[PDB]
Amino acid sequence: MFDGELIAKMVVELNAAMTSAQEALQFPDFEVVQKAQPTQQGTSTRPTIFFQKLFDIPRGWPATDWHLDNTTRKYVEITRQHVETTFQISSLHWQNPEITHVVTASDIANYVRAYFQARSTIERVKELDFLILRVSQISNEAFENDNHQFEFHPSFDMVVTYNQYIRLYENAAYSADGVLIGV
Amino acid sequence: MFDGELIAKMVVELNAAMTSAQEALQFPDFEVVQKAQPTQQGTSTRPTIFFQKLFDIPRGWPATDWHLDNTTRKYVEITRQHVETTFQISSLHWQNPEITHVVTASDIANYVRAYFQARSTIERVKELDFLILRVSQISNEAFENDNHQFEFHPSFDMVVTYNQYIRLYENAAYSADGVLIGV
Amino acid sequence: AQNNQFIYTVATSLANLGTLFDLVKGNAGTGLHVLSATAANDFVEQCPSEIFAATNYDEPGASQNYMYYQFPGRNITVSDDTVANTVDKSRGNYIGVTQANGQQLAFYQRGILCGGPTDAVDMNVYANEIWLKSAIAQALLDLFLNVNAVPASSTGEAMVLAVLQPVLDKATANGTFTYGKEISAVQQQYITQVTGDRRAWRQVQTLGYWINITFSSYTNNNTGLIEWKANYTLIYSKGDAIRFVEGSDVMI
Amino acid sequence: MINISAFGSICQFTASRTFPNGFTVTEFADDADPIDSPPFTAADTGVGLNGDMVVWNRANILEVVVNVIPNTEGERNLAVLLDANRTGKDKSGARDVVGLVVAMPDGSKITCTNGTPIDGVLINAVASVGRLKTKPYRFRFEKVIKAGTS
Amino acid sequence: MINISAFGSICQFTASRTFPNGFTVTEFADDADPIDSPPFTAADTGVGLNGDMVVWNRANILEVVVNVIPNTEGERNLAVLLDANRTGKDKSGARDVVGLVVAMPDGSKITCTNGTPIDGVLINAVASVGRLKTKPYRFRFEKVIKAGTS
Amino acid sequence: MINISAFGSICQFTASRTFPNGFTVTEFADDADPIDSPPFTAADTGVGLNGDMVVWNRANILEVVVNVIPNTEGERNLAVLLDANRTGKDKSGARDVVGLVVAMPDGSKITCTNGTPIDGVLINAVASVGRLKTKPYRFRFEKVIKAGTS
Repeated sequence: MFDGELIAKMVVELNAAMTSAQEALQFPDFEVVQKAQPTQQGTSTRPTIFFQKLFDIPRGWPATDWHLDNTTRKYVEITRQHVETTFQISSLHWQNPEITHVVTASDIANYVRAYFQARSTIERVKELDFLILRVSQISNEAFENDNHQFEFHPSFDMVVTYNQYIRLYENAAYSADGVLIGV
Repeated sequence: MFDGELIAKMVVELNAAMTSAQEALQFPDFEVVQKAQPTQQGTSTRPTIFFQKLFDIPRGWPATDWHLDNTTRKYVEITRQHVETTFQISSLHWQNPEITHVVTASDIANYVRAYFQARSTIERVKELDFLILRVSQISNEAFENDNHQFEFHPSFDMVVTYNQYIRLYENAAYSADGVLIGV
Repeated sequence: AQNNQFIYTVATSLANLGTLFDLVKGNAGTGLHVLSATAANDFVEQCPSEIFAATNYDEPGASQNYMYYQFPGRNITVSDDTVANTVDKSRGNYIGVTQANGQQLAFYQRGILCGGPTDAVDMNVYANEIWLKSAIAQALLDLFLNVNAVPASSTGEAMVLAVLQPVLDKATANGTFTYGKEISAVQQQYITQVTGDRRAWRQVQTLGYWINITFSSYTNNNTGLIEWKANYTLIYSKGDAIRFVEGSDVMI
Repeated sequence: MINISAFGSICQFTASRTFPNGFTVTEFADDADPIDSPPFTAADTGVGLNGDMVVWNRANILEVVVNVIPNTEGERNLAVLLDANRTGKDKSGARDVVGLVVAMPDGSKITCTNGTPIDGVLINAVASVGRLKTKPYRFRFEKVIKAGTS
Repeated sequence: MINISAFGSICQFTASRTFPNGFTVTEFADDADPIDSPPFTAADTGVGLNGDMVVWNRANILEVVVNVIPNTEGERNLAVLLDANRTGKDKSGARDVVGLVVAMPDGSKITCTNGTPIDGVLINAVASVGRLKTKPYRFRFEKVIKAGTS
Repeated sequence: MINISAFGSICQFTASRTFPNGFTVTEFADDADPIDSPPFTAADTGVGLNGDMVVWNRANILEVVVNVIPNTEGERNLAVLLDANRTGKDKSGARDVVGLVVAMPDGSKITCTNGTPIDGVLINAVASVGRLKTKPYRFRFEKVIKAGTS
C-alpha cells in the first residue's frame, strides 16, 4: 500500500534536495526521474537524479493489534509490518571541458547523500512518516554515452524504513463458560 | 561539492610528482590525465600518469555543528561528513628495446606511490586540506596496445580523506516557559 | 496570576477572617495569619518569611511541614479550642498553644495557604514549587548566557533537558520529590491527558517525575518573524507528611 | 513512529565540574556500535529444597558504551572530561557527576544521571592501513529516565 | 498438526502489580531467537566407588529469553514492567509475579507462572548502520504447564 | 584538520640511561596495529543496598603497544633499549625512564613520560613463507600529556 505514497514523498524530497543543491554549486536546471521508465522516454541532457527500487526487507515479525469496530462486534486485526526498502539513487551530468565551473555527477550524488543524512532532513522525513538509514558507499563508475564520449554514473543505496498496515477481520467473544471437573 | 577542488589538487600534486620523477630517472616529457576523458581524445605516446575516481566511502556518522548567523536568528547547521575517496592511479610508458636507459611504467607508478607515501608530501598535502592512506599493492598487468605490441599498465589505489560541509537552516529559541503540575 | 515565584502574606486581626477568606479564597497561595488583637510586638507573617530563608535547598533534608515550629518571642494569638477551630476552615495560621503533661509548648499550627481547586494548598509544597521554578529558571538562564539559542528540532530539547536535569537530581536528593506514590485512576487519566504518553504515569509512580520539552512557534508584539520557544512539562510528585496521630491502647 | 532507525541521534553530556552546560556528541563510529549497553541484572533467583523460588531484587547501575570517531570536537571534549576525572601522578582529578541525554530521531529521549567515566583509550590508536581506530568510552550511571514517545 | 513452524506465536503477559490482565507481545526479533530457553537440569548424578550411580532430583526453575524489535508496544510494556521490578536509587520497585503464555500457531499453549524479570538492556542500543539492536528480556519462572495438542 | 588518517606518524623515544636524546621509529608494521593502547580504567563503581552508586577513582598507568618491522634501525634501537632494561643471568640491567612522543600527521602530539619496557620478543620469529614476523613492544607510562590541535 506504500509503493506510491513513498514514491511521491521521495520525489518531493529529491526535488527539494535538487533545489538546495542548485544553491551551493550551480547546474543548468535539473530533473528527478524513475530509472525504469514504463514508456519509451529518453535520458535528459540536463543534470539529473535517477532513483529506483531494489529490494524490500521486512524487519521483525508482524505486530498485530486488535481493534473493536463496536458496530458488528468484529475484532479488526491490524497487522503492521516493518519494512526497509532500498532505493538505488544515481545521478547523470555530462562534463563539459570548456566550462570552468566544473561540477561532476559525483558532486550531485554526494550532495544528495549528505543532504539526506543531515539531521534536519532526517527530522523532516520522520514528520513525513519514514526515515533514512546510513549510506556507506558511493560508486562512481564510467561508461560510454550515446555520443561515444565518457560519462560517470555515480549511484548509492539508501535504506528507507517505514510501516505498512493490513486490516483483516476476526470474531469477538464476551463470555466464559468453564467446566470444573473433579480430577 | 568537493570532488572538483580535490581533482585540481590531485592534478597539481601529480604534476609535482612528475617533475620530481623527471629528476630521479629520466623520461621524454610527461602528462597527467583523467582516464575517463569526457570527449574523444587519444592516448599520448609520452610517459603518462592517469587517474580516476572509483568509490566514495563516508567515514563515521555526520558531525553537526550549529552556528548562529546573529542577523535573522537562524541556526545554520553545518553537517560535516568525513569522506575517503579512492583514486585509481595508473601509468603508461612504452618500452623501447633499443634504448639503454630503460625505465618501465612500473618505475613511474612505484615512484608516484613512494612519493605520495613520504612524510614530507604527507605534511604538504595536509596543508592542502586532505591526507593520504596506505597503498598496499601495485598491480603490473600486460595488454596489447594499438600497434600490436605488448605494454604494461600498472595501477594502484590511493585513499584520500577529507571533509564535505553542508549548510542548512534551523530555527532558534531564546526562552522557556514551564508547567509545574502536581501529580 | 503570576502563580510562580511568590508566596505572599496578609496581616489581619481576628474577626476579619470570614470576609478576607471570602474575598481571597483561591487565588493560588497566600498566607493569611491571625494577628494578636492585643499587641503587635510579633511580626506574625514573618513565620513563613523566616523558615523559607533557612531551608538552603542544596543539602539533603529540606521540607519542614511548616506547622510544628517553635517560634519564640511571639504572642499566642489563639488559646481556646473553639477559637482555634473557628479560625480554621477560614485558613489562618494562629500560632496557638496547648499543654502536654505540664509545660505549654507553642506551635505554628496549620500551614494551609488558601488554594483549594488544584493549587499546592500547603506552604511546604508551594515552597518547594517556588524553589523548583527558581532553580530551573536559573539553570536555563545560565544555559542561554553560555550559548545563545538552542536548535529547536531535537537537539535543543537535548541541551534543555540536560541542563534542567541536575536541578531534578537536587530535587530528588532534597526531599521535594518522592520515590514512591500510588497514582490512581483520576491521577492516571490526568497525567495521561496533560501531555505525557499512556505509560508516563508509571514513571511518576516509581521515580517521582516526568519531564519533557517540546517547541512551540509564537509571534510577539513587534517581531514579524515567527519566533520559537521551549516548553518543558515536569510532573511533581508532591509528598505527604503526617500531622496527627491516633492511638488505640487496649487492655489498659 | 515505531520506526527502527536511529540515524539522527545525539548525546548531550553535562559534567557538574568539567562541562556545566556541556557539549554535543554526534560523530559516532561506523564500524562499532554507536550506543551500547550491557544487559541489566535487576534481579536474581535461587531455588529452595522443595522448589520455592526466592527472588532478590539486587540494586544495580546501568552502563553505556559510546563509540566515537577520534580527534573530533565532541571526542576531544569527551577525552578532556575523562582526563579530568582520571587519577594519575601529580595531577588532580575532579570527582564530578555526568549526565547523558540521547535524543533518538523518532522522538524518544533517554536521560541517565549520577554517573562517571569508567574507561577510555587515552591515546589515538592507529589501525593497520593508517586509519584511526574508533575510540570507545564507558560510563556507569545511577538513574535512568525515559521521556517522550514518537 | 505435527508441523515444525511457529509463525503466528503470541506471548500473553500478566503481572500481579504492574499489568493485571496484561498485554500481548507478537513483534519478535528476526535475527535473534524470538523465544529461547537455557537447558533445564532436573537431575544430577554421581558415581560411587563400586559403580553405584546416585541420582539427585535437584529442584530448579526454568528460564525464558524473549527478543523483541526495539521501541515497540509490547516491548514498551515489557520495559515498563522491568522498570517497575528493577531497583535503583530513589525508586520503589514493585515485587510482583509475572505469568507468560505462549500460544504457538500449531495449537499447543505453554503457560509459565510465578516468575520475575531477570535482565534487560534499559537503553535502546544502536547498531552500526543505524538500526536499533534487538532487545532481549530474560525471565525465570517457577511453574510450567503445557496445555493443548494440535 | 579533523581527518581520520594517521600516515606519517613518528615515535620519538628518549631513555634516560640508554638513549639520551634518543631515536625515531617510523617503520611500523602493516598487518598488526602500529600503535595500540588497552582501555584505561580511571574509575570503578559499586552499588549499595538502597541504590547508592559509589565511585573510586583508582589510580592507573596507561599502556602502549608498538608493532615494528623486523630487523630495522628503529626496532634494533628498541631491542637494544629492552635488552638494557631486561634482567637475566650475569648481565646488568639499567633501570631507566623512557618517554614516547607520537606526532601524528594531523598536528596533535601525545607525549608519555616515566615509563619502562614491559615486553618484547628478543628473537626475530620467522613466519610460514619466510617473512619475519612483526615485532610488538609494550610500554607502561606514568604521565600522558596531549599537546596541539590541528
